[PDB]
Amino acid sequence: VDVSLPGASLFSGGLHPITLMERELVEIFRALGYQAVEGPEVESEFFNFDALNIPEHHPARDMWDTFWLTGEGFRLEGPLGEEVEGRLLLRTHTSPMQVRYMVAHTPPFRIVVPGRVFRFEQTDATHEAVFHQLEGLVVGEGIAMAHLKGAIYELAQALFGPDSKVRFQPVYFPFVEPGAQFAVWWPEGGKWLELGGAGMVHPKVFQAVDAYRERLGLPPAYRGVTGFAFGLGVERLAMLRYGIPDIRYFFGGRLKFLEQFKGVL
Amino acid sequence: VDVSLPGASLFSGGLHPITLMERELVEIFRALGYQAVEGPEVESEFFNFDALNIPEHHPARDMWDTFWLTGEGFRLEGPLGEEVEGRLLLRTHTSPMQVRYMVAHTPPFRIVVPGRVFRFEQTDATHEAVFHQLEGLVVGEGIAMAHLKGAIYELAQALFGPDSKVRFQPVYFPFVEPGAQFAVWWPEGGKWLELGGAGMVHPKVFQAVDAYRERLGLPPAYRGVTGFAFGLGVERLAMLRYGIPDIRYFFGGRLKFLEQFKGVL
Amino acid sequence: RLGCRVEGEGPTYRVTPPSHRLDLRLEEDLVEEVARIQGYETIPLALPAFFPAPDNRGVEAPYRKEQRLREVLSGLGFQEVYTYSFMDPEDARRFRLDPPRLLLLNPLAPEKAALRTHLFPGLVRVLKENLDLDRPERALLFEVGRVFREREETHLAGLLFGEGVGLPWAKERLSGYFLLKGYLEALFARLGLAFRVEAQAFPFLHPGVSGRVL
Amino acid sequence: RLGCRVEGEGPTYRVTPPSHRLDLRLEEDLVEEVARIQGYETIPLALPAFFPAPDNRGVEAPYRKEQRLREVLSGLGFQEVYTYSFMDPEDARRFRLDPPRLLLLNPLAPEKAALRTHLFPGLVRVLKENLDLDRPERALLFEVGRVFREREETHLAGLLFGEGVGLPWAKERLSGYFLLKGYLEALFARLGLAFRVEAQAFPFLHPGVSGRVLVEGEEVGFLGALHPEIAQELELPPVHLFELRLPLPDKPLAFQDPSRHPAAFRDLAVVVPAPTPYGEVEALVREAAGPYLESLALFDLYQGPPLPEGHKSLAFHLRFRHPKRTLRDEEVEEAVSRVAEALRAR
Ligand SMILES: N[C@@H](Cc1ccccc1)C(=O)O
Ligand SMILES: N[C@@H](Cc1ccccc1)C(=O)O
Ligand SMILES: [Mg+2]
Ligand SMILES: [Mg+2]
Repeated sequence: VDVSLPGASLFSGGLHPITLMERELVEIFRALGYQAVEGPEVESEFFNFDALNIPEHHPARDMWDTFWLTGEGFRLEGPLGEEVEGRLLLRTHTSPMQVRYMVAHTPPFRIVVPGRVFRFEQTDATHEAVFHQLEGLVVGEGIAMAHLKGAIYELAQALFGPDSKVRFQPVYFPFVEPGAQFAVWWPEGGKWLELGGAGMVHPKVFQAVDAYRERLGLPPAYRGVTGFAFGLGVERLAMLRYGIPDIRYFFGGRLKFLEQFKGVL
Repeated sequence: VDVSLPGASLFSGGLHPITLMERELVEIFRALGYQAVEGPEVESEFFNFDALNIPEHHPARDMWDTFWLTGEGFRLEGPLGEEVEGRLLLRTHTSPMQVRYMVAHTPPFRIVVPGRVFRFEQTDATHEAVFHQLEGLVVGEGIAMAHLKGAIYELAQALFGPDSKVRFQPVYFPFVEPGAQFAVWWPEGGKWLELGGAGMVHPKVFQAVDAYRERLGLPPAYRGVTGFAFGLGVERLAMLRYGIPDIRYFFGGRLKFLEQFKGVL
Repeated sequence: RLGCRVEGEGPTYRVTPPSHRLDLRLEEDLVEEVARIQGYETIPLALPAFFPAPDNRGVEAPYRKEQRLREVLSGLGFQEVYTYSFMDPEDARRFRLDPPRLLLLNPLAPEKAALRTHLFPGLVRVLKENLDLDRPERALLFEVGRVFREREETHLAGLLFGEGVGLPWAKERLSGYFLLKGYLEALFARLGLAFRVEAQAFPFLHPGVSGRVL
Repeated sequence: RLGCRVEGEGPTYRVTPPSHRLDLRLEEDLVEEVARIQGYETIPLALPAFFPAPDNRGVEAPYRKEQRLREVLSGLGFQEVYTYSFMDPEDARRFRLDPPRLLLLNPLAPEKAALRTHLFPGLVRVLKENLDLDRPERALLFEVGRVFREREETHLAGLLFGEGVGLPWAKERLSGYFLLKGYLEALFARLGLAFRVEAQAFPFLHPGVSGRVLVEGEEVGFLGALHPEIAQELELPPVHLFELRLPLPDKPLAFQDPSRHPAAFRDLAVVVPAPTPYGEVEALVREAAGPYLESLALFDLYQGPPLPEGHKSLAFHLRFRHPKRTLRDEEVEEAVSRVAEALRAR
């Protein structure tokens, strides 16, 4: 028999690059004891803005172009399965999860939150309205910034390096003070990559959490504890990593594209 | 058409319970920053006994019933790809890897070593000649026993608990002083399970390592560093976990058995 | 040097900021200052160590569960796909299904003014556009996503199309519905779950070839 | 209290142990003592934190690689199996293979006195005993293990047997060798590795149904139908095999933008000797297609009454595309000849 002949046409599956990237990032933080947990894509203006020190009529709210929703009979669940209120919208970032988790748990802990977010923007070669982020939060007595710094540093090493390094510049966020933006050193391509933002969890955020907890009957857990959180754009990194040129490519269900990452692992 | 009808007989694969257990244990230690690495099943009497403080004609060598080998043209590779000498045998435990790794690397580090081992023994319902162990080693300046204790404790929690706990009793091993055996609290079945042995890496082991390193041209790296290592029987745990009654069952290629763990994850 | 007045003897001081500084209200705001002036690079590197509060123990399970599944599929033979969570209100018609419970107040375009209640519509739609760009003979894929009805929900859908599998050169193929089922059953065989199908009338599914899943 | 003499003022002391204590030589031995006497339970719980020496960075890769693979298989449809690393020297005969290079000096039994050089023998053997205990209609499995020849090696083998897949009730099935290959190819499709097979003579494999395996451009392992002589030497029917060496090499992906401009489609067939291997055929056609060949498939072939008794026909579907622009027919029916020319010009 001719053995060089083709066998039975069997279906060879694959995974989406975001999933791969997500996976990779997750496995990384998992090695530092971070646990992965997801939140809801449809959130309340309360968790998305109010809980995190984001004002209504001030310049801050104006940094996130939000999608407002409408419709009845839709039940939004709070951290404890309760029903919550507030104008509905599409999570503008994964930070809200920061809150839901804290309300529902006790420090110390390390979590990481992957998730698809939405921003009202015009879709081009490097900008989308729908994309993913990865939030990170580590709360506990004693936490300091050096920890965040090491955290990110480990991440760098994990991605490139040990000939790579990290850049931390001060930046402003309503839910963290000190606030900062961090870039990473890419030894190969030779440039600095702005990865995401981070900082020391803001006091008013902790305040919020405890306040809602008590309103829910729970005892306060975040008085006298510290914490840092960070969040980074996944698509950007995935593009740099797997060498993709158009961000639109991800939500463009073309197979010739998707298959290209069949054996990525 | 009758939809309740059976579809195209497609093959549904599965994984071996040891692999599952191994996997599970590995994912656990991975969350504490341990990295998995394997060694060779065929070792040199040097790495298996001599390197670890195990004497030739004394009572210690007499705790491991070894399988001696013979044959020519077989090339055994050392930690650096070099050829090494010594009577050939079947690794009696995974500890030899402890050495190969140290010779080949620099502290501080955390590793874990799964692997099939061999002991000359009569195969019964709870005893095999061929089985698997999982070695663990963490070397670095400052390491102490409390670390080992926490290590194991975390492992317990990870397996059962948080209503479970750990038992540490002193025991004797030529490659660790202090030496100890540890049991774990199983809240469900209500009993103490002797899991494995551990202890603070013995000075003569570190000595050995450095000595061989220099003989290989490398500079000493284990002077002034501490470390602990542990090793546990996998089959035992797998049996208790997945509820298996006969240890012989694992190497008994019966399908009706193997399939029983198809969807274990 | 930043124009603050500092009274007190220590260890806790009385610091009044200059009026032009509005971002300075809390003690923390004050810390961010010493930091930026000393330089973020002067902060050392470290790693925290602690035994996590017990109520955080199991946490990863759900996520993990979803991923093992995600992985099995790809290994079984499904191409994963990513679709927008948006929906064209019009398709509520095109595809025989109820209307979307959630609508946008600032839609990106009238064709993405609602929130997908179903996953499959998007899949099928993808099928089309793929055919128009490149002409794939067969296709088998899936997608996991959040759909929105009365409550947000995590859904999983898969689509098959094409000649089917078999010998490329040799005449016959084996495909159609009983192929999709074939795979479906094997999947559960792999997950250790008992699955079966029973005929059920579905507005969007050809009857006779319709069925609910158990 | 343990009978030691302690001289010195501190911080380091002079401790002489009692002669009946032989286990007390080092300072550490001395520490283990304070510990056991104070009680191991009085030792607190803690966790270490440090940035690991750089040379420890990548380390997990190998192990990880092996496991992803292990997992894909199970997801593809293979049952994993665990076999003893022992071997009956006798089987070196039973199964047409060279003798084991490593032997035991204290074997467990003369039938496990050597070290498996091959994985598959054990698999097949398992097959048998399964049939005798329970009667499985078909079977598809694999096993990853260490074999011992001149050097210890990590091998991967898989075995198929049975009616095959298809409709249970409905008559036909589709199985045999081309089934095993079907799966094999899909696996590599999933790993992103180029694999192909070329006929090769193997002492243990039925010839004609024998063949070496070429992962991404490399020769490793084999694939084929178990030589019948052995099939029968054992109460066994026909079985299909393959055994490879790990680790599988890997091709780092080089992403590549796909063009929007529609492809050039083609209908084409080749008539060549009944002996010639599909390989060379595809090979040539492919190597001459030009730099714009997008696809190349085979939709059919048969010996064929309407043509040379010793030749065959080949249904080849063709596709072409140009990244930047659409392909001008000038270049299509042109490059098409570029092939046909050197096609049977050879
Ligand atoms: N998710 C945030 C990033 C961030 C997270 C946490 C702290 C600081 C910044 C954003 O939308 O930009
Ligand atoms: N592998 C060892 C267990 C052990 C490992 C490390 C320290 C102490 C004990 C054994 O054979 O028993
Ligand atoms: Mg400030
Ligand atoms: Mg002692």
